[PDB]
Amino acid sequence: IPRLSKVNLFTLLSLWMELFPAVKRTGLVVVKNMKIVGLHCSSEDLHAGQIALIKHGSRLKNCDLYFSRKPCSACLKMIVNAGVNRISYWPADPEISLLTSEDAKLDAKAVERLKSNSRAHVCVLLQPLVCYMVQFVEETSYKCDFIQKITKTFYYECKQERIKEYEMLFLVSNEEMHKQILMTIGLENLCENPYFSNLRQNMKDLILLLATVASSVPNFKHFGFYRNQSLPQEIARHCMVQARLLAYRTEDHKTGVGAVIWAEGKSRSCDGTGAMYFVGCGYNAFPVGSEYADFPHMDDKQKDREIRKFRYIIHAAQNALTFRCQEIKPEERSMIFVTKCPCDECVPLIKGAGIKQIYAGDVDVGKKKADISYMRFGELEGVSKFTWQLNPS
Amino acid sequence: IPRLSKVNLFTLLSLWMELFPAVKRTGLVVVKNMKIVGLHCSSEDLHAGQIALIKHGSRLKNCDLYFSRKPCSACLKMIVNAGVNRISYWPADPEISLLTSEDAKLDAKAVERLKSNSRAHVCVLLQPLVCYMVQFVEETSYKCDFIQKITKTFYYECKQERIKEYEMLFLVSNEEMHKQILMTIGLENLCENPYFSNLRQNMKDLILLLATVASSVPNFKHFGFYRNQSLPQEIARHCMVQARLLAYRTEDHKTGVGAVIWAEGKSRSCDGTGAMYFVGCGYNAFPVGSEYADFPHMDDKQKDREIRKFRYIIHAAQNALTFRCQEIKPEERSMIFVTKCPCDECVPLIKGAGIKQIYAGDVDVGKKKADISYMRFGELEGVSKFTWQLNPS
Amino acid sequence: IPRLSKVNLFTLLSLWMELFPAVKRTGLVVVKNMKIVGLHCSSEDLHAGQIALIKHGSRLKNCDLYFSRKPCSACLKMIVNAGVNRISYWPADPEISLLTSEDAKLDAKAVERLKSNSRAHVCVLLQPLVCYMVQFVEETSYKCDFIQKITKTFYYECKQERIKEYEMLFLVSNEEMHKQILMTIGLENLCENPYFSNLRQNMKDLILLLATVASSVPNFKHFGFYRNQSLPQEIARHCMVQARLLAYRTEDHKTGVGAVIWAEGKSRSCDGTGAMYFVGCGYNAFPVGSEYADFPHMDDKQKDREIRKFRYIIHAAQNALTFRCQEIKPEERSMIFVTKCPCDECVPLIKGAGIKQIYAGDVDVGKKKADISYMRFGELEGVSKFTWQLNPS
Amino acid sequence: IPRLSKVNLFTLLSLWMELFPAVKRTGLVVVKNMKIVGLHCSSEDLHAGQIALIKHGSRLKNCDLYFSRKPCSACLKMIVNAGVNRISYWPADPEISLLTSEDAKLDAKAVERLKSNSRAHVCVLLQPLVCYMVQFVEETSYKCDFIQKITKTFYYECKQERIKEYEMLFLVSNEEMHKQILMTIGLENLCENPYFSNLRQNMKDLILLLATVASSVPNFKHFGFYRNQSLPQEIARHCMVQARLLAYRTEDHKTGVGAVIWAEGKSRSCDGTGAMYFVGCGYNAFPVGSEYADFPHMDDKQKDREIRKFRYIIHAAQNALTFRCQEIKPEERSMIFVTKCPCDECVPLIKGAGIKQIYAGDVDVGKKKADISYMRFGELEGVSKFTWQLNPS
Ligand SMILES: Nc1ccn([C@H]2C[C@H](O)[C@@H](COP(=O)(O)OP(=O)(O)OP(=O)(O)O)O2)c(=O)n1
Ligand SMILES: Nc1ccn([C@H]2C[C@H](O)[C@@H](COP(=O)(O)OP(=O)(O)OP(=O)(O)O)O2)c(=O)n1
Ligand SMILES: Nc1ccn([C@H]2C[C@H](O)[C@@H](COP(=O)(O)OP(=O)(O)OP(=O)(O)O)O2)c(=O)n1
Ligand SMILES: Nc1ccn([C@H]2C[C@H](O)[C@@H](COP(=O)(O)OP(=O)(O)OP(=O)(O)O)O2)c(=O)n1
Ligand SMILES: [Zn+2]
Ligand SMILES: [Zn+2]
Ligand SMILES: [Zn+2]
Ligand SMILES: [Zn+2]
Ligand SMILES: [Zn+2]
Ligand SMILES: [Zn+2]
Ligand SMILES: [Zn+2]
Ligand SMILES: [Zn+2]
Repeated sequence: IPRLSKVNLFTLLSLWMELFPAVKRTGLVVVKNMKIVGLHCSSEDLHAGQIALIKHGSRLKNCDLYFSRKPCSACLKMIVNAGVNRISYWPADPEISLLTSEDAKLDAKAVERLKSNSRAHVCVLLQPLVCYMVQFVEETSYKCDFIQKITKTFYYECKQERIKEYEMLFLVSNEEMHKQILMTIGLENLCENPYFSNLRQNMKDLILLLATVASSVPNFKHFGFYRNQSLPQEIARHCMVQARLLAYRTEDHKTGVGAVIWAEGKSRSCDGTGAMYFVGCGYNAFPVGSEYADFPHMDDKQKDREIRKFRYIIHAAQNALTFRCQEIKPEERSMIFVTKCPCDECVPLIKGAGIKQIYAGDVDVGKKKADISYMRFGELEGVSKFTWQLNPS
Repeated sequence: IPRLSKVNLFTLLSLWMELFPAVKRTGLVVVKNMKIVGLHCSSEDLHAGQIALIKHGSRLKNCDLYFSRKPCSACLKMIVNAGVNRISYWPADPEISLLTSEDAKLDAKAVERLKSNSRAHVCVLLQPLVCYMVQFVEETSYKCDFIQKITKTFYYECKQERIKEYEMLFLVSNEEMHKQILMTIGLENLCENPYFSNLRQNMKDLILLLATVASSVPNFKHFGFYRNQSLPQEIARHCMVQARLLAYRTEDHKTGVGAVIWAEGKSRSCDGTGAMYFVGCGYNAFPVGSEYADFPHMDDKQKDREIRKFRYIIHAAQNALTFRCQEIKPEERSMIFVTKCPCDECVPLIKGAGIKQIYAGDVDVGKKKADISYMRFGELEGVSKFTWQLNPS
Repeated sequence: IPRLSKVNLFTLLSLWMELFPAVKRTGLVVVKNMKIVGLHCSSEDLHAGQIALIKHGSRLKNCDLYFSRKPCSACLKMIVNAGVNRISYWPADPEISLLTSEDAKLDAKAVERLKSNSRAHVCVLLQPLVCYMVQFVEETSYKCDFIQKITKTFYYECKQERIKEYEMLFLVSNEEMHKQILMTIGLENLCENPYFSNLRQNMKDLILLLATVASSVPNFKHFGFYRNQSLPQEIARHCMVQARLLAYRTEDHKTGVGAVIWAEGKSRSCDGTGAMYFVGCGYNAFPVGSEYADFPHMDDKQKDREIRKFRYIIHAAQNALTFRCQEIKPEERSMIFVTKCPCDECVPLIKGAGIKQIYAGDVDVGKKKADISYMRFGELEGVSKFTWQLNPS
Repeated sequence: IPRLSKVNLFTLLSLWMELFPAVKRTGLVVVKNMKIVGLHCSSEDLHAGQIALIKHGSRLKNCDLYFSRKPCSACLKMIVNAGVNRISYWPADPEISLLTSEDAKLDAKAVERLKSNSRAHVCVLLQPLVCYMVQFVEETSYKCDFIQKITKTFYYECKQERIKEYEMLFLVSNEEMHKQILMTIGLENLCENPYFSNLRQNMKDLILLLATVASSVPNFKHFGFYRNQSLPQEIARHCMVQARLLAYRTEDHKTGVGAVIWAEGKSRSCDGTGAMYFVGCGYNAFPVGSEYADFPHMDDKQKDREIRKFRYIIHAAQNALTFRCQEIKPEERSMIFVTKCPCDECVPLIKGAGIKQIYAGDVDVGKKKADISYMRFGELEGVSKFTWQLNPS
């Protein structure tokens, strides 16, 4: 199966964070040592870069920041002063809108000057997807737990709606306006063909993949996460889409599973996500630093259990707990969103970590295979469980 | 005086952690930069490795883990994924008991496959003790504050009882069964003599040392820690034995002192120690990085006070506070267990650190020497003091 | 404009910390990677070094400690055990007073022995000031916001009073007594001229600068910080003087701004500052790692706005929040002291960081320049504001 | 078998380097990353420290230097300027003889002052040997290739001669004289019992071991290395003793083999070894970073060839070539001294490395075991071979 790249994952996550349910809004992904340490969105008061500064301080040192729009000079100077390594940005209309004029152009010039005189590398890191990536994402999106649950109780029309909305929000349809933006933000190297058309096509492909993933957890009928107090359904869908986007980084050759751990702070926060802050993320993969041939990749179809992937595969929730950027606070409401039903090996870890709520798929609940089972999720006590289903009330 | 090795200290501490008062139970010592950063025991729900993962996350990177039993494949894959440097284990029956069959053998095979394809080094690191180590430990154990206090108000009989119990728990008396276990867990290099007999003798010697140290703080008559609410006497004895085992790492040539700082969390935890979590450890030694001849080692017998050890020796409590892996929470109950009465330059440090309770011996209480005194412990206010004594009730 | 050096800033800050409003009292500055991570004062129970040990633990590794007095052997051994890099001290009467005898001399000998056999470098790092530095500091202090506010509603007389008091507290007027102290504390290389006279003159110049800066925020008439509950006026003045001292590290060629963030803990603390602990510090400067010609240094007088400093200069509050050594706890009272009224791009950052109180001089409040404005401080909601002012009561 | 420690090996090698065939003469061992990178001796013009400076330059950074005598102030200042980590010295009469007066005392005072004000750690690092190290060394020395070859064609009498000579050269028999030396060189912590007597006994034990090893390759009955031009027999014996001392660092449990590679430069050199300079050293051991139980330690007595040490043991010559500090220059004469006959997997490596001459023992020449053979040494062409033997003329 095709694998989404780390940088394209971070770009997609930054654009999706710009869509977190609450000068243009900006989503930001803070990555350290190729691990996500922050998911932020611009609020009405502060930009994503300012919020990242407030949240991280000097911990932004040697960090990679992925912005859904090019940050303003005020954000860029603070981010550079904090000591980050790379600032990758989505080359649409920047944070200070160029489609609104002289002040925005002056801000762009100041951003260029800051970039030219800093050790931080400000760049556009989005790369083309493989030829089959979009088709594979669509195939797995129609077949995921949530779409299957709705079907057993529409997807392409919602996907078309998401395509239109996200192409409006993230793309510059007018080629001349996009060329003007790219010239203003110092991307003259991408203003002439075939680089201009290649960049626009790559942006369109990434927007298509994002729309596919977002519609894989659709706002359809009364379907939501139900069955101690549930989150607003929009935020639950957004976090599930985050985990679903992570599921495409899987090293498993058959099934991709993603997991995001979020927590709700007691007090007010400066972030655009409100009291909710990102805690951890993960996908199912073999232990860090493993080559392709290091561990068996076969499923139960292989006769010898010793050469099956199950004893060696790290699950999405296990990776999310392992590489968490925040501690699970017992007094806070903490939620883990998993695209697949947590297995009997992961549920005790979630319970022991103190995670209060699990938002999960429901397809594999009750399955009992030789090396993996799903019996402890149905009978789990002390942790609230929310599954994709029709609203009982 | 003979000095206990760091690796043997960690092995003994993992074996003792397996005995913390509440698939076989497993103790675990997490060490970072040759400093202990975690003491864990398997609970009824989670193994020691899973608990260490939950408690540390990616902070296990480049850490040394010391297991009382060889971890299972599920624990090993998560520990390796976290990036640990070195997993040492006690070569008795592993976590998945081989003395119960096919599932345990398959788990051992998966553990060996994980070891072969990972940068983490899975090994048996226990070393032979010096010829005089056990005799010296026995001599100092009979002469310690607690045994002397009981005598001033039995030790060898309790020593024999602990020897029998710990040889039952930690050793495989049958040589053929031990050979089978070693072959299963991939220790064929130690299955034939003299390496098999050397390994068994080293294990027996370490178990004898552990029984000696555990008997030095015996469950005898109604003796316990008494004089705001005291811990259960079993946990207090266990922590005092931890500090006593640390006391044998001393650089002082005459008296070894050990100290352990523990804290009781307000909320429930996943660990087998309950709400109690390890905060810090220390022993009396010269400042880190000092050579043998760097500082004077003499005592008050030396005429010149300028060439006495007192002004240059770091006390056990000072080292426990310095290299603590956790912050002292003001709202939490925090306990420091010291094998000797805290001195007048340590009591203010304990009080200022916020440690609520001091469990200690009381032989030197009131002693006033030129370079060390014990006057501030008797008159200490704001910190609960628990000494080894008969129950006043 | 002349710039205060980092080592002189830290020496001055340690001397000022010794004067924090409540064996001689000692101030201590803990610096890591040329950033201040701790401001401590000796309490009645514990010395500054012991308090730094309690507060930081192993985080003192590779840290530079700046003491207002030479630490005692008990403090020095624990500090070098913690692994610090440099211990700079003010070469006046040490912590164990030599002007009071045999015990102090023995402590000094033990300190020298600890210094000889440790990798930590114990030294005197104070360096001569720039020739114009004192005159420039006097000129800017007379023209600072607080002195000007008093004038619009004395400074040299208060400066003379501070000169006398601080020369009494920090200098040894008798040359032979100072020579005895220097010989005892192992500074024989500075006991003969011109090095002895040069050291005494450097100390006098630094004391003069400290008196000037402390008089810039005088205890005059009923002037204090007023406008949810304010701090004691002495502590507010002390923190404002800290910020004023930081303002002389500015990279801006016209105006120096300093900011200190402190927090009042809920529970008792071992520090001499009481429940208050240092959170962060900063001054107005260009992004870290910038050369002199990297960014424009001009002001609004320059015609082109693209070559003005404003879009590239990091403000004092921005730097204080960026390089904070502590997290802003929502339940704690947090105060930021800034020598100039916070600008319109700093007030939202202070509000979003959770800082409860802003202490500031408000000369520029209401000013609206092209690239910087002060409109949001006057209308700021949710943050208590205290300005230099006559007491309204 | 007992294992000589790294630091005691380096101390013994520095003492032996002082005896290299040609203010007291000083031998010096330069070690980097626990590997020997230099063997130097004082010449008539330059001291060992000055020669090390000339030879290494800034490569002395973070190096450990082992001196047979405490270096003078001129040597010490240059060595600490070069940035070394540790200077361990043998605590006999220092480089500037204290047994000759005021100038030597002034030099010692300057050395102490340099040590006190430098991050380099000047110390005495010699450790006590295990209680049976000397007996094992004597047993293996009587049974070595050279002594056995002498017997098949005395040892204890030569051993007594070496004991007397080396106790005269390296020890201070007069206890009061040694106390005076130790006080002068700032070792007052080792001037009173039991530390004084312990240090003297440790020095005596190390001298006894050195005499044993040196007599294991004795100057006896015109025996030497014979069979294109051989070295002077004294230098060949000295290098063979170097390799023999390295042979006691072996990880093999039965047979210890050592190897030293030296090269004769074409031009004049400042070293006391003349044109000869140290190239590399090694002993037979398992691959670097291996635990005791990592690899099989068994020999041909074990039935299964897969669990024998031979396929996993790195030979002495292989380690000497691997961790060489100098390149083998084709135009220079190169000599490898190995305490055992080179095996069939070592001779091709020596030939391919360009080593011109092999000085070796010859007891195993012609032996052909299953996993190790000695057939290629007898028929080796293009490399001169010198064996312990009667002089043919
Ligand atoms: N809570 C879980 C459960 C599973 N996984 C990952 C790791 C598992 O190796 C993979 C599932 O692999 P299977 O071969 O069992 O896949 P399916 O469940 O899709 O298989 P099937 O439908 O054939 O039963 O998903 C995960 O990350 N988190
Ligand atoms: N609270 C304490 C007290 C002491 N120590 C350590 C450091 C001291 O140097 C050592 C005790 O050394 P003494 O020479 O004082 O030994 P004793 O306690 O045995 O004294 P005495 O000979 O009077 O019985 O123990 C410690 O770590 N913590
Ligand atoms: N809250 C603030 C406000 C300003 N500054 C810094 C930014 C600039 O480096 C400098 C102010 O520059 P100006 O040119 O505005 O200086 P003045 O205040 O002296 O301006 P004016 O000439 O109008 O009096 O102070 C700061 O650090 N924090
Ligand atoms: N040129 C060589 C030859 C051998 N060795 C080392 C590694 C070998 O593992 C060890 C020899 O191991 P054996 O068991 O073969 O020892 P002996 O040769 O002494 O055995 P025996 O006398 O029983 O034949 O010496 C070495 O370093 N360099
Ligand atoms: Zn911005
Ligand atoms: Zn799972
Ligand atoms: Zn396990
Ligand atoms: Zn003490
Ligand atoms: Zn002190
Ligand atoms: Zn500002
Ligand atoms: Zn010299
Ligand atoms: Zn060989």
